[PDB]
Amino acid sequence: MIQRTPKIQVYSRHPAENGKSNFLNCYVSGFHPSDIEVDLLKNGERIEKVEHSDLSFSKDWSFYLLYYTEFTPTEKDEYACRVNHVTLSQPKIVKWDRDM
Amino acid sequence: GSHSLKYFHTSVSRPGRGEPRFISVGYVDDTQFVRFDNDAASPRMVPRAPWMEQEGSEYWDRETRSARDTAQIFRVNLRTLRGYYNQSEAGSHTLQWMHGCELGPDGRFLRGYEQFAYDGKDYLTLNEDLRSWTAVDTAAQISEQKSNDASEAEHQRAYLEDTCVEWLHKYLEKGKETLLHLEPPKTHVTHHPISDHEATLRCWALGFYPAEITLTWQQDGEGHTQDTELVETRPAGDGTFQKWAAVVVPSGEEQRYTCHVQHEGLPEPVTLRW
Amino acid sequence: VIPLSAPTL
Repeated sequence: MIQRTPKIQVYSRHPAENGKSNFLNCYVSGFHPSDIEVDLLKNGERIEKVEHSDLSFSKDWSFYLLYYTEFTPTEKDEYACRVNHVTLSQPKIVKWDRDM
Repeated sequence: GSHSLKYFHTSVSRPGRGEPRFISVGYVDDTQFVRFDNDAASPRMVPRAPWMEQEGSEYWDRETRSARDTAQIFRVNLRTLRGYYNQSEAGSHTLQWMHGCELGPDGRFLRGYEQFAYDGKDYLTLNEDLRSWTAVDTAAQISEQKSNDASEAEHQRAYLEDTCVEWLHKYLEKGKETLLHLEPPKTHVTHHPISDHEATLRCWALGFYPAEITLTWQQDGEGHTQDTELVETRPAGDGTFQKWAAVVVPSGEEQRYTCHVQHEGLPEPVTLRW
Repeated sequence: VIPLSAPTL
């Protein structure tokens, strides 16, 4: 009956330089149970080829996963992460902000 | 310094939708090096670090046998636990198992541990003597008794004090070029006005390994913990980590705030300012 | 490597 809501961070592997290839990361942590869906979005549309780390957990038993995909940031394109979990009222969208 | 060999195992029932999902992952320190996932394209133990790709088929066979056996016992354990708690065959439940051995800086065994959780809380824990167990409730008391009957702590103690230590040494050799490399943070400050009289200072640490780090802001050389926003240390995706810390300060006063970075990879603690 | 014995609960 213990459920824990995911913490979500959306960020780049390296400081974003427009026009230069990079990796877009969505790190989800602190959640229970383990069943979760994480999608990366470009201009509101789900990116088809996304990879993720193997499910692991912390000393407090909460799960963590990294989802990531290659991307080339630009001034005009918007990126986001969409998380689907039982603790959420509806899928939560977290926008990428290159300063966070 | 100190090193550790640790694994995390998760089994999750999915009634009507197959055998429980079973995932095992192994780490040395902060580096993942193996996994077993019964839903993967190859549902066997497989390398997840470059330095393991050379290991040879006997290693993968023994680890696959062990992992498969663990998945089978966990499947049964999930059924048993349903019976202890009088739960329906219809819900999904989680069994988690974590274990590890830790060497101190002097190269010698410091500690071993092993714990089980059911549905996200402590269930059965191996005591520090590695000879006995603590049960959380009357169900886990039955598990404790069965473990006592089967001398399970003896098997676990031999693993933690011997096998785990032996293989930790082997893995540290196989992966030394990266496992023993300290990668210091690349640090910088960003500055963004937030009102007519205030700005955000954000202190970044990027590209570091291992994950342990301290990032703090000081004001006039004194503690400023209460007014600092800190994010959780997060993976870069290439085996290094990132973190940042931010403070909101009066415009014109930025120079009185200093960011302090401690990491094993730094010759000396670093300080940065705007 | 992982333990050769997985506990039965």
